Amino acid sequence: GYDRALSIFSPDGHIFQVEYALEAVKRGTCAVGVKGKNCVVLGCERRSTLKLQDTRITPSKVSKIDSHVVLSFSGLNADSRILIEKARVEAQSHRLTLEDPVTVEYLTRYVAGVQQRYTQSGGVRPFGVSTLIAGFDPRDDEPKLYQTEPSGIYSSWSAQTIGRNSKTVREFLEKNYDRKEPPATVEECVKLTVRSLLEVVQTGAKNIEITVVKPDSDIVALSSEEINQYVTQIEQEKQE
Amino acid sequence: GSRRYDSRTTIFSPEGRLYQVEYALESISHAGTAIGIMASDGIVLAAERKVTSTLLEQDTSTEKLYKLNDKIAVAVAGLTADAEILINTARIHAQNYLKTYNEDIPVEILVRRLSDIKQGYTQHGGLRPFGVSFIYAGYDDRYGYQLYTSNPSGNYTGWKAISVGANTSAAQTLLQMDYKDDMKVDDAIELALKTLSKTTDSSALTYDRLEFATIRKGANDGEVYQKIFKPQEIKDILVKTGIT
Amino acid sequence: MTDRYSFSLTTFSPSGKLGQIDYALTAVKQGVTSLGIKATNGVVIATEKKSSSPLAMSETLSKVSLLTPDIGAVYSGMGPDYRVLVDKSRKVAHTSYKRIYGEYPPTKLLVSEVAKIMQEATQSGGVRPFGVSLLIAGHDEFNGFSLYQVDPSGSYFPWKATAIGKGSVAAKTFLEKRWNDELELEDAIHIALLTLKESVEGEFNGDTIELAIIGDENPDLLGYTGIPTDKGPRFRKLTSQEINDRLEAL
Amino acid sequence: TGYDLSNSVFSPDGRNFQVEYAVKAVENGTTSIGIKCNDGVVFAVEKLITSKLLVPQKNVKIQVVDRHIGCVYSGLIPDGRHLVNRGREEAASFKKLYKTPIPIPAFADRLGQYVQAHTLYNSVRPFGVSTIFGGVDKNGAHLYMLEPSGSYWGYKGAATGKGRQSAKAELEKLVDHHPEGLSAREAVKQAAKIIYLAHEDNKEKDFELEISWCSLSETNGLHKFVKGDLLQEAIDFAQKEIN
Amino acid sequence: MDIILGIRVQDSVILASSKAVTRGISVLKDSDDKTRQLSPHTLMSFAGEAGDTVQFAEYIQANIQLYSIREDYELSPQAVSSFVRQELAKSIRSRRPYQVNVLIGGYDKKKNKPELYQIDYLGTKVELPYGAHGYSGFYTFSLLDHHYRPDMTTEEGLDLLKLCVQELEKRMPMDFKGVIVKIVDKDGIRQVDDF
Amino acid sequence: GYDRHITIFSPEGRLYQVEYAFKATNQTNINSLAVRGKDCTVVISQKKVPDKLLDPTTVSYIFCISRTIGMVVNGPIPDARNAALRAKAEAAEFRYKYGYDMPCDVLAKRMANLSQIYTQRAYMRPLGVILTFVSVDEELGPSIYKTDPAGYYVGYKATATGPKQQEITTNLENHFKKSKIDHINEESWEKVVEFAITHMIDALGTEFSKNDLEVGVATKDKFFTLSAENIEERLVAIAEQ
Amino acid sequence: QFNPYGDNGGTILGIAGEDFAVLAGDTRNITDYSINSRYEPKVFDCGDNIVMSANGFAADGDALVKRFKNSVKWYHFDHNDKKLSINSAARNIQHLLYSRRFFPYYVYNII
Amino acid sequence: NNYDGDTVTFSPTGRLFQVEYALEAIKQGSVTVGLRSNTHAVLVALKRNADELSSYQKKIIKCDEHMGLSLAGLAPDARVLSNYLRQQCNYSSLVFNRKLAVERAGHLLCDKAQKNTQSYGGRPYGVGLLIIGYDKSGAHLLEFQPSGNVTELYGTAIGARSQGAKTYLERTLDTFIKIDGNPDELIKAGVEAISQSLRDESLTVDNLSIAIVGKDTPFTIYDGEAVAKYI
Amino acid sequence: DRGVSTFSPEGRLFQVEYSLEAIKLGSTAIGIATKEGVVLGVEKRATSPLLESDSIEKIVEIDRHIGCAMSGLTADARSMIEHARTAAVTHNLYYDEDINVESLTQSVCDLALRFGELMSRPFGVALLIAGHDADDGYQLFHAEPSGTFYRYNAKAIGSGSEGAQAELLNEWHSSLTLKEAELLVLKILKQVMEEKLDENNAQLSCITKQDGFKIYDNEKTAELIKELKEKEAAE
Ligand SMILES: [Cl-]
Ligand SMILES: [Mg+2]
Ligand SMILES: [Mg+2]
Repeated sequence: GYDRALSIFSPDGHIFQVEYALEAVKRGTCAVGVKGKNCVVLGCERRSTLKLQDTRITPSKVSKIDSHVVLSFSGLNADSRILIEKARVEAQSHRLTLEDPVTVEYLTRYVAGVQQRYTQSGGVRPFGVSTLIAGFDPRDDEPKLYQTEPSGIYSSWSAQTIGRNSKTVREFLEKNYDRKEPPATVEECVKLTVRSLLEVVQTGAKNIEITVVKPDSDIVALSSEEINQYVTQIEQEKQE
Repeated sequence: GSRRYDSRTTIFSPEGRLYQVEYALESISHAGTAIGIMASDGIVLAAERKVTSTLLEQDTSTEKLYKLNDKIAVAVAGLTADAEILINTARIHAQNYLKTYNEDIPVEILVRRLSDIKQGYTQHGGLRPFGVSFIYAGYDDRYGYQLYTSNPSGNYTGWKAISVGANTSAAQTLLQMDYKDDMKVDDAIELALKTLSKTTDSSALTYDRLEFATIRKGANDGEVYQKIFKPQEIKDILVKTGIT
Repeated sequence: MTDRYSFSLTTFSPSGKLGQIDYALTAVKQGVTSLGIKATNGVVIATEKKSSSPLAMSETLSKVSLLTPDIGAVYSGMGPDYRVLVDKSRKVAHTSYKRIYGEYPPTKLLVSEVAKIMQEATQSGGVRPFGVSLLIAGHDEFNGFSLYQVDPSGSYFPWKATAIGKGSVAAKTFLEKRWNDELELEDAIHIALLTLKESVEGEFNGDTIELAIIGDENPDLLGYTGIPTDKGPRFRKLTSQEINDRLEAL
Repeated sequence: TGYDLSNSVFSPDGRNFQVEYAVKAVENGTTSIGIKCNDGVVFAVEKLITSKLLVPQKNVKIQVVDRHIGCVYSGLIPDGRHLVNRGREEAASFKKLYKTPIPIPAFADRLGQYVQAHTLYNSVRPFGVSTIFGGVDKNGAHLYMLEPSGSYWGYKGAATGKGRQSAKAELEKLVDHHPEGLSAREAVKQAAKIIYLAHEDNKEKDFELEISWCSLSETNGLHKFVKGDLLQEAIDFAQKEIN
Repeated sequence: MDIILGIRVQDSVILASSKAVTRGISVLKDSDDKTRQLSPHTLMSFAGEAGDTVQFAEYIQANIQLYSIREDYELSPQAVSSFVRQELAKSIRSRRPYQVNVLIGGYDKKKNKPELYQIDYLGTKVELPYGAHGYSGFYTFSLLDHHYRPDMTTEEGLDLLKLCVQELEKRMPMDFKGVIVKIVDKDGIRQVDDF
Repeated sequence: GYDRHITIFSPEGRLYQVEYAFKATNQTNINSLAVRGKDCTVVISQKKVPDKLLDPTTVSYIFCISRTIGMVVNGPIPDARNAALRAKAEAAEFRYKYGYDMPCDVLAKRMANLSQIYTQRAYMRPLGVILTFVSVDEELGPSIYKTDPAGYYVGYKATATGPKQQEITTNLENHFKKSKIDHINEESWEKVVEFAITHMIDALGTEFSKNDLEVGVATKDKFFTLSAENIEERLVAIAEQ
Repeated sequence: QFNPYGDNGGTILGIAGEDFAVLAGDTRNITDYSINSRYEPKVFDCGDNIVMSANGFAADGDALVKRFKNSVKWYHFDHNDKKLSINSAARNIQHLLYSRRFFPYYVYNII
Repeated sequence: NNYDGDTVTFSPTGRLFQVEYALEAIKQGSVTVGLRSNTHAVLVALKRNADELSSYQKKIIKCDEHMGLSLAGLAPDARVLSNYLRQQCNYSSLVFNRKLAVERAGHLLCDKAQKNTQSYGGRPYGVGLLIIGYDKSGAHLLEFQPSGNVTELYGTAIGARSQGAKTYLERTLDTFIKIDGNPDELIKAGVEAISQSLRDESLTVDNLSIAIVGKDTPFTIYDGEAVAKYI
Repeated sequence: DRGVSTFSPEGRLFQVEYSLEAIKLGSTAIGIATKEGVVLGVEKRATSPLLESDSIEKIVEIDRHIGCAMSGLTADARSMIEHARTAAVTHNLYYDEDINVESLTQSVCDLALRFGELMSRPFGVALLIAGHDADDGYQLFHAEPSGTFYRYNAKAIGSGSEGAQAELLNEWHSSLTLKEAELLVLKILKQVMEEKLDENNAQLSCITKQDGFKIYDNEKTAELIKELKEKEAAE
């Protein structure tokens, strides 16, 4: 079998293949995650270079791993499918062996472990993908939002963004998001998520996707018109 | 040892691109243009054969349009030999699904499976990727008529109208201009041929330089029919639309 | 030991070219000219027996080979690569078809199997592509007579008539002028001999030319009688004398 | 250029430079010889005394294969040991299947094919030893010498290592002056002399002499080390000839 | 385990399954639920060798749930039954076959029709208006043959089911400790808590 | 320029490692010759024992592959013995599996296929040898089939191999141009050996003693090599006419 | 048919005192109605102040003791010459026996 | 230069650079001395610390009751090779009821190290070993190099500045060989030998490591206040 | 290119030496061993204020009597911790006892050099393994990707290591209390850290014979930080 060590250390103590995988994430479309008091919202950019697209059947950016957990990403699209599939298999495998659904932290730890394994295994390259994993643990009303990256490190975030121009939207979130008082309602949480994407997106038409996840496996995706109403209200307040 | 001669096909560039995938796409850009257009009552697949000869046996020839099952077909752009490897795998996958669930495979599931195979060659194994881009035209009872494309990266997307191969930039602009959502198959047939006729590198678009196919609910009652056009039938539709 | 070359030796260059396939095609170009012409009631394939030494017995080296009773093959390029492909093609006709369906494969599907083998040598680990282009002529009940070309990439195309190797460009032009859809087999053989004479320098006779046909069933070559449905092979290799007879009416 | 960087690569000459570089390691090693006699063979080797701390007669270089074959080598000592271990496996499987002990020509090819195999791939390095070996079988006495390339021939006398030229010259004299043949006890004496004469090429450090032999009359066709009085007698004969 | 029954009426599928679990000469449990929800509109009851039953059912459940998440779509009862049959037909020629018999009751939301599939451990699938496994059919099929209509209501289906259980309770030497009854219809799966 | 190190195509469509393996063939500086009689096939080869310390009886490039098949090799002895061992194993396996003795041409093809694989697979190098197989086949009669590092093989009326192959080849060509037959019209193998030696002497322009030559003879149902005294008797007969 | 088991007889006895312990066993070894040996030691000093006897099928008994003595040796190598306590030895022996759950050591062991 | 990229490549002068670089790791390692008489065999090792807060790296490893070694170079490689010796000593006892001969132990180490010098992918061992033991032919001392070369000696030393101790033993050869039935005097000679390789630093209580094996003496290691007697 | 298990001309494994450079870029971790217990402390180093710092888990429990701190490519440590936990509990299964700290450390270090062309590269993380057993008492080990492990009275690893190690050189003595060690870790962490030390961006932990391994609460650490400030202002 092909055993070649592709991810290796350099004289300055860097693993270039892992670092170049982060550059692939930088190229990917922007993804954002914001957790409110009783919910988490996942926002995603859709680049408008591709029109004549069939939005019914095109792979959506946010993916359900289980009925209570979701996963969005930035980077190579094909690579993300492999992580999502593995995560979905592990979620069912956990229910089957332990008789409880996975916690958001556990699912994140698993996906992060898969990414890490591909940084020190022979004959494979790292995943060019960073993920945002969000949801609610079984019988728990505390929101959960985690981030992973090609190296395999993971951590919890009050709010976070990844992908292209993520530096800008993170700048926005750092000054707008208050920890002492997070978005109390769904509206406030979605509004803040849309506002953050409007710093980068371009047009607020079909370029913004929003997915709200509430406790007890209550997950819904907002439509174009629903999002467009947020876009309208934000700019009308801005004209002042 | 052997390491000396390894090209390392599955690595990132400093910019975060996959060398071999990008170079495979460069190969595909020289291939004959293939176009797919989805309408409300069917799907059109049109493709251009590359600089043919008069001594080529056209009626028994197939280099662009292939049948995966009764409901799904594909248009090819790139290395034909590479495409046939994948096509046969996809044909088997569709039959496996049919044997397991006793239902015809949904279009997307077949597309995802082939795209996952392509993805694997970019992440592990140390082998060159498949130098192929597909346009999938198919039907199922969930989403109805569907168009997809996949490329050597293993990434796939859905489309109302799309082109692969040569002159896709020019072709996509022309499709974006004249395409409308309430369009019908007969209109889509005309759009596909008109787009090829303007983007082609050849002097004139003729029947012997084309492969053509439609997927229609224009079959007797609630069912779908695949029509791979014969040379004489391509000649007739070229006269009908007013190109020759 | 172990085969440690588990990686591809054929890879895409920045321009999108697959170098080893192109170089394999260059080796085919240097090879001796071979051709194939399809008639209404048959197919003909021909090539020059380029003898490496006059002390060598050129009869023992067969450039035109039987794959099945109704399918034959000829090549241009590297001879040893062709020889092993013929061995594999013969076997795959049995393992992947005859042992399943109880009958020999149709021309197009056997070509498809050969094409697959040549494609794999273009992508698999630790191998180079085959340095040959094949011309495969054959007959089957439902498709009739057919002629196929197969390249180092694994790509294959059906032809009415064609040529490959040294003087293929000139030979294909010659065939375009002479070919029509009403040719009888004897007319195709005549055209094949005319076309092949242009690329040959030295001696031009039955001993220096190798020529076979796919035509009518040969019950005399079957080897047994008693089964009406078994009527014999359609592949026949023309003898040295049979070639010389047609060179007088040339 | 670059043809010498990898094993099993033909240069434009048609040469395998890696095998030729392995020969340089052999030429760097100590002198070892072999002498074919009337009814057997004699092996001898030069052991350089690097230090007084070396225990005399303990670091044995000559190795036995089965009970009738002797092996000695010059170059990388571990590579020689590896080759003898294989030789012992080959000799064991032969006797297991065919009952009779492995004939010397048969044994010679078993080593030859194994050494040659290490010139076929870039994933292995050629052997850094030339091996002199032989013994007595049903057809009589046989002496062989095997190079890094896998090349081997039968010999009347054989020599390798740093003092091979000096040794070869001495062996050639014995062949000329004894066409009828040489006895086993004579060959032991002559072997001692030749190693002593060949020691002029390694004259910086003093050395230790080691001799072994297989003979139909003297050892019943079994490999044995020359020890005690017979060894001292050979050393005395050798010391007398250099003075 | 022992008795599992199934009946397909006008607009629903009703599955009845015994509550008893025996080990040696002792009844360890009299409230065991011999069923698993494969999807919101598909229920599978099971009976066979101890341990194998639950392991097989949960394995099937995991696979169907995995499919549902992957495609964001519920498989038809027909598709699920075919998947289950193949797994059993694969199993029967294994080193150690899974000795499990199942009934699959589902409501097809596309066709708006209830569907009942009977599959034995060999992989023998049949679509039926009413079905059973083991000896259960020997006592009950004569009643079902007589009383069953395809236009029956859910309430009439339950009354005919009670009659089947009463006949079993009278003529079987086996105390199966009553049955748990579940209904599968357009609105999903629910349990009849009083039976 | 790694296309010259392993067996992949160069831009010219060439395999340089195969071409360099052909050059290794002449490293021994030995010339061989093969001819066919009526009932036999003779192969002769130069024998050179430069070192006086060598046992001349063990110096040989002619091999007895099977009872019927003989093989002479042009190239270094390690690769020669590699090929010899393989051919012996293949010939024995063939007889076991198919119930009859492996023909000379079939063995040649088999060894040629193995050589082809080394030209296509990267990890295996070509053997730097040319193998000339000889026999009296039970179907085809006297047979000469020769294999090279390219994986090429063909039957021969007669053939020659080595540094001075061309001089020998032309000499044989000119003889068969006169006689107008595909063999040496002679009853006994002894006289066919005499012919082979005589025409090598004329072609190379050198005289031979009994120790300068090596001879292999194939007859019906056996192949055998001649001793020095058998060759001496052959050299005496040549000189006496 | 080949029977891989046998019965070598013998009897063993272990008694635990307040600050001492004894492990006794007879020295007779037998098959069927014959005596193999009148003195064949059955109780062994395994080191670390532990004594052991595997009574029943002598071949399995010798194999187990041999493996436990080995386990003591490697316990010293792996854990810095630490003394193997009697409770730790006992748990170790459990895992040696259960490694052959489906082809058991036919012995009744006492330490 | 161009021929040091891997172990499978000879240089034009017939050298194996990866093996020579592995040999270099031994020279960087701390000094250790070995010597023997006819009754006993002794190892003396200078242990090295990372800093003042750190412990002193152990140098001596026990292989059997009658055999053990001292290391110099990559410590993990010594753990691998000593583990192999432990198994081989143990295989000889369990199967043949036979204590492994020290000479045969050396032959086994040679062959294990050799395989790593001829194959692609792997690497040579980066450690040198001094094996002492007492078997049926008396006391023994071996020197192991990762090239594969194993040598039986009366005395020797390996590591940094080992040439000083090696010269001392070469002078004292006739004296220390005769120290029979006196373990303390043989150790004294070893401690005096290793002292010739010291610069700046001197032998302290947690710096020095000694081991001994003999006729009626199992292989035992002395560290801490147990070696204060010899300081 | 070149082998992964290649020696440099100086006699060092290139890859092992390069992995040590990656560890120098990691966040600071400090360990101090006393006769009353061993203290472990780490710099969390959050890359952004929105990152919930309590999810940064750079101090980890291996067993009740063994703890562990990490520095470098922390993702690589997960498989090492998993192996350590398995080794610790497996030994408890086989021998009905706690495993020696040294033996546990040796088991972790056996993974280190299992790389080649096994895993494709060495680990890019160093570990401070602290614990207690009955034989050798309170212990602190430093496990490297070279496969080598040194025991330490006190040790610092990460970006501010050489500066912290020099400080530990002067401050450590054999009569340190647990409370004194806690303040000493906090003092040195505060010295080498970029941002200002508080309970949210730094974490403490300890291992005692009685209570076993414990990670300190942010409320408990906050008081020790306040206690440190006052005693430094006292002179
Ligand atoms: Cl073959
Ligand atoms: Mg049934
Ligand atoms: Mg090759």
